[PDB]
Amino acid sequence: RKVLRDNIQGITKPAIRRLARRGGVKRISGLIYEETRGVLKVFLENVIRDAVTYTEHAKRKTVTAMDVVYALKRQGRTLYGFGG
Amino acid sequence: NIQGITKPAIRRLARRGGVKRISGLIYEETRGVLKVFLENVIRDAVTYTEHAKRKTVTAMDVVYALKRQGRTLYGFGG
Amino acid sequence: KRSRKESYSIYVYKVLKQVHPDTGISSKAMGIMNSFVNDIFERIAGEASRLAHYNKRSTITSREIQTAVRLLLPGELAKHAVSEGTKAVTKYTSAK
Amino acid sequence: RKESYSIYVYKVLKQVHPDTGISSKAMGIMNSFVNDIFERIAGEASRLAHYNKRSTITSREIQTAVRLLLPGELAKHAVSEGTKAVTKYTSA
Amino acid sequence: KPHRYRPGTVALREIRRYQQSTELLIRKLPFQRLVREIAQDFKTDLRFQSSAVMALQEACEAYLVGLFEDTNLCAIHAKRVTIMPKDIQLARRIRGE
Amino acid sequence: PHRYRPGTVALREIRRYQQSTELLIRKLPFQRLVREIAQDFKTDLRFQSSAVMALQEACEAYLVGLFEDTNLCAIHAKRVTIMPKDIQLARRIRGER
Amino acid sequence: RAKAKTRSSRAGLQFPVGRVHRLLRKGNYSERVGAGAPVYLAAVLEYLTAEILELAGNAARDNKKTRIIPRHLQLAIRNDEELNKLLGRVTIAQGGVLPNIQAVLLPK
Amino acid sequence: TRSSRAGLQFPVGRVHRLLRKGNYSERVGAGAPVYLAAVLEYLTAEILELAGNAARDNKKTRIIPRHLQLAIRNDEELNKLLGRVTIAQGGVLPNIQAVLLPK
DNA sequence: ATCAATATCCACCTGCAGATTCTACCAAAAGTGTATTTGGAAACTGCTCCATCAAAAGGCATGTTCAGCTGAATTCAGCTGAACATGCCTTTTGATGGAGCAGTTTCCAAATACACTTTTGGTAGAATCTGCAGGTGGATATTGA
DNA sequence: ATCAATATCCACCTGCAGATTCTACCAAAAGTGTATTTGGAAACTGCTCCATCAAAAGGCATGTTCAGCTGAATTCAGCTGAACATGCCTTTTGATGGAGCAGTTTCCAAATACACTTTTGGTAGAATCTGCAGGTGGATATTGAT
Ligand SMILES: [Cl-]
Ligand SMILES: [Cl-]
Ligand SMILES: [Cl-]
Ligand SMILES: [Cl-]
Ligand SMILES: [Mn+2]
Ligand SMILES: [Mn+2]
Ligand SMILES: [Mn+2]
Ligand SMILES: [Mn+2]
Ligand SMILES: [Mn+2]
Ligand SMILES: [Mn+2]
Ligand SMILES: [Mn+2]
Ligand SMILES: [Mn+2]
Ligand SMILES: [Mn+2]
Ligand SMILES: [Mn+2]
Ligand SMILES: [Mn+2]
Repeated sequence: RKVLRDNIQGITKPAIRRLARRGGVKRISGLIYEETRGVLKVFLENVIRDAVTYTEHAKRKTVTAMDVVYALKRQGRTLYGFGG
Repeated sequence: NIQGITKPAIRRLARRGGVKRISGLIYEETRGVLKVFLENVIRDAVTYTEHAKRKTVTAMDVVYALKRQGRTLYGFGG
Repeated sequence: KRSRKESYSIYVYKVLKQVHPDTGISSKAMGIMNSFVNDIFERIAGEASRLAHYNKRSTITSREIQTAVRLLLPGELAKHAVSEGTKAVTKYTSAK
Repeated sequence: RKESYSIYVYKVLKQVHPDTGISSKAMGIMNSFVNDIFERIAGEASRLAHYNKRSTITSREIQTAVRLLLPGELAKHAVSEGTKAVTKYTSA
Repeated sequence: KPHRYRPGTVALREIRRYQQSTELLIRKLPFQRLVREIAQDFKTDLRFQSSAVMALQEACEAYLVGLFEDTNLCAIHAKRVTIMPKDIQLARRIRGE
Repeated sequence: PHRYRPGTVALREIRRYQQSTELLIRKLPFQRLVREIAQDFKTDLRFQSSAVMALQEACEAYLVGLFEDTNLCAIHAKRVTIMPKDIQLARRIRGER
Repeated sequence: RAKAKTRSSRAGLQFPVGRVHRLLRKGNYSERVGAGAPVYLAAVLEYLTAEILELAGNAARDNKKTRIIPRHLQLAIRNDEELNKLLGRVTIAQGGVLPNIQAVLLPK
Repeated sequence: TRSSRAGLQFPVGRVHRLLRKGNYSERVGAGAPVYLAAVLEYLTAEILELAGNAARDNKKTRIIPRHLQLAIRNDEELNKLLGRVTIAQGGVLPNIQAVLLPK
C-alpha cells in the first residue's frame, strides 16, 4: 500500500496540550511537545514489541486486544475494559 | 524507639545517597518514612510467620514480604 | 462450532440489583468489572499458590485464600472480605 | 536438607575465572539470582501456555519468555546458548 | 470591543473541561498509523484488531496524562507553573523509567 | 587552629560512604525498633539473627535510594539542601503516596 | 438423585462457587483444592464487586444518570482511599481523571 | 546425566523437577529443562565474568557482594534486568552530582 | 464598584443506539461410590534465640562560631497564551473481497507413570589461604596568608 | 597558581583469624527400560473481521499577530546547618545457661481426586424496551475593562 513514515508528528501540538490539561497543566514551554513524542514513541515501542511477541508466539498475523492487554500487564501498567 | 535511629546515622545514610547539605527537618521526616517502610514489610512478614504457625520470623518471611512489596532482596535465601 | 466464552456479567448484575435496585450498567462498564474480577481472582489465587508452596503444602485451602486476602487487601476492605468469606465457608460446612 | 545451585555457580565460576574464588555471601547473591530468574522465566512460560490454551511448557515457551524478560542484547546470547543446549542434547 | 480573556484563564477553562471528560484527546486515524508504523518496524504483514489499536490509545493517553500530572508537580516544586523537558526527565527518572 | 570550609567535610563523607557497604545504622537500636513495630502485629515473636539483618539491609537500601532521588529534586529546585518537600515530592512521583 | 442445591446457594452467594472451584484447578495454583477455598474466594470476589458497585452507583446518582458507566467506576475508585490503593496500578478505559487543580495555578 | 548430554554445568534434571513441582503447567517438554538450564547458566557466567573483572580491578581474588554490585550496576543491560533488586552488602556506585562539587 | 462580553448551567425534548428480557441448547456443575493422600494431633529433640553479666571504646549528644545558602525583592526580554482566518484531513457511512482466525476431526511423537539401581549433592570434619586492620612514609589537597 | 602548616589520603609491606577449600561417606534424587495415555500438530473449512475504498461535511490543526506576565538573571542579608572540640552512657562483644521451638515422624480419620451418570445454570441470539445523547433556550455565574 503506502510507506508509513513520520507518523509521530501526527500527535499534534493541540492533542498533546489537551493531555496536559487533563493532567492539570496550565503553561507549556515550546520544547515540551517534542520531548513528549519521544516519551510516547518509547512507550508504544515497548508495548507493541511485547504485544507482537505474544502474537508471533501464538502463530498469528493478527495482533489482538488480548495481546495488548497481556503486554501492558507485563509492563506493570494493567488495563481494564478489553480483557474481554 | 524510632528515635533510636540517630541523626548522624541518617546523615551517614544520606551521604551514601550523595546528599551534601541536610535541612534540619529531614531527620524527623526520615524516621516516619523509615517507620512506614518497616510497618509495611513487617506486617507482611509476620503474616507469613503467623500463617506458617510459628512464633519466629525468619529471613525467609522477610525475603517474601520484601519480594511482594516490590523490594526484592538478594542474599538471604531468595 | 460453539465459540461460547464465559463471563461474570450474570453475577455482577445480580449483585448490582442488590445494592442499587433502580440502576443499570452499560456494557463498557460491565467490561471493566469482569476485568476487575479476573484481576483480583488472579492476585488472590496467585498469592495463595505461593503461600501453599512456601510451606511445602500441596493444597490451597480456605486458610490460604484467607492469608492471600490479608496480604492483598488493605485495612477495612480486608477486614470485611475476611468476614464474608468465613461466614460463607462456615455456612457451607454447616452444609446449610 | 537445603539444596542450592551453590555448587554449580562455582563450576561456572571456574570456567570464566579458574583463578578466582567467591565469598559465602557472594554465593548467596548468586543463588537468589538464579532462583529469581528461574521464577520470572518459569512464570511467563506458565502464562504464555495459558493464554494459548496449551497445557505443557516447552522450549518454545521458555524461549519466548526469555525474549520478553531479558534486555535486548542479553536476550539474544541467551536464546542462542539455549538453542545450542538443546541441539547438542537431542543429537546424541 | 474586541473583548479578550487573559493569559491563563482559557487554560484553566480547558483544564476544568478535560478533567470532567473521558474521551480520547489524541485523534484516531493519526494514531492508528503510528501504531502501524512502529509495529511494522518490528515485524511485517501484521493485522490489528479494531479494539487492539484502541487498547493501546487508552493506555498511551492514560500514561501521558498521568505523566503530565507528575511533571506538573516538579514544575511547581521548581517554583514555576510552566512545565519543561527538564521536569519530564525528572519525573521519569524518579519514576524509575 | 585548622578548619575546613562547610561542605568540604561533607564531600569527604559522601565519597567515603559511597565506597563502603557497611550498614550505617547501629545494630541494637535498630533491632530494638524492629521488635517494637512487629510487636503490634503479633506477640512474643522470636527473630532469626538473619531476619533482623534482612530488614536492616533492605531498609538501608530504601533510604539511600530515596535520598538519591530526594537530592535530584532539591537540585531540580536549584538548591543544594534537601528538605521534607523533596522527600515528599519523590515518594509521591514514586507512587508511595 | 433428589434435589441438587448449588454450592453457591449452600454458601449463600451469588457468585459461582462451582465456576471458581474450576477456574482454580485449571489455573495451576497447586495440585489440590480444598472445597472451602472456591467458596471463600467467591465470597470475597462478590463482596468487592458489591463495594465498588455501591460507590459507582452513588457516582451515577450524583450526576442524574441511572446507568453506571466507566467514568462512574473511576470516580468511585479514585475517591475511596481503599480501592485506590488496591488498584493504583490499574487504568480504566474510558474512565478519565478526578477533577483537581493545584492551588498555585488558580488566579489571585 | 542429562546435563553432560546437554553439555551444561547446570542441573538440567533438578531444573526439570522444579518446573513440574512449582505448578507451571500439567506437562513439561523434554527440552525446556535443558533450555531454561542453558539460559540460567549463560546469565550466571556473564555476571561472574564481570564480577571477576571487578575483583581483579580491585586487586582481589575472592568475589564479595560489593563486586557483584559494581559488576551489575555498571552494566546497562543487567541493570535493566535487576533494577528492582537489591544486593545485600553491595553498597552504591560512587556518583556525586556536579553542582555539589567545590568552586 | 459597576456594566458588557462570554462562557456555564440545567430543565425540557425524542427516538436511536445500546440495553435487558425472553428462548433454546448443551457444556459443565452436581450426584453417589471408591482409592489414596493430606497434614494435622502427641512426642520429642537438638539448636538457634533471649537474657545475663559487664565491662571498654567508641560513637552520640552538646554548645560555639561562622561560612554559605536560601528565599525575598526587582527587572525586563521575549516566550508562550488568546484570538482569528483559512481550509485540510479526519470522521462517519456503507458495502466488499479474502486473509486468516476458530472449529471439527484424525493420529502419532512425546509425556506421564512405575519399578528398579546407577550417581550425586549435601552433610560434618579437617585442612589452609585471602585480607583485614595496623605501621610508616610520602606526596596531596586544603585553607590561612 | 605563591608560601606554609594542617590533615588527608595513597602505598608498600606485615601477620592471624576466620572463612574457605578440600576430605570422607550416605539418602534422595536422576536415570533408565516398559506400559499406556493424550496433548496439540496437520488437514480442510466455515465465516468472522479487517484492510480498502469512495464520498461529502465540517470539526479541528496550522500559522500568524500581539503583548501580558512568566522565567531567569542579580543583588542581598538574615540566620540555618557545617565543622569541631567535649564529655559521657550505651552499643558492641561474647561466652554460657536454659528452653522455647522449628523440624521430624508417626500414625490415621477427614478430606480429595477419580470416574461414569445425569441434571440444570449459562450463554448465544432473537425481541422488546428506554436511558440520555445531542439540540435549544433561557438564566446564571464568571471575567475583566474602567
Ligand atoms: Cl479448605
Ligand atoms: Cl529543559
Ligand atoms: Cl520543607
Ligand atoms: Cl519441549
Ligand atoms: Mn443499596
Ligand atoms: Mn555574614
Ligand atoms: Mn484462507
Ligand atoms: Mn559426591
Ligand atoms: Mn587494607
Ligand atoms: Mn486428546
Ligand atoms: Mn513587553
Ligand atoms: Mn517570576
Ligand atoms: Mn517445648
Ligand atoms: Mn434454566
Ligand atoms: Mn446533554
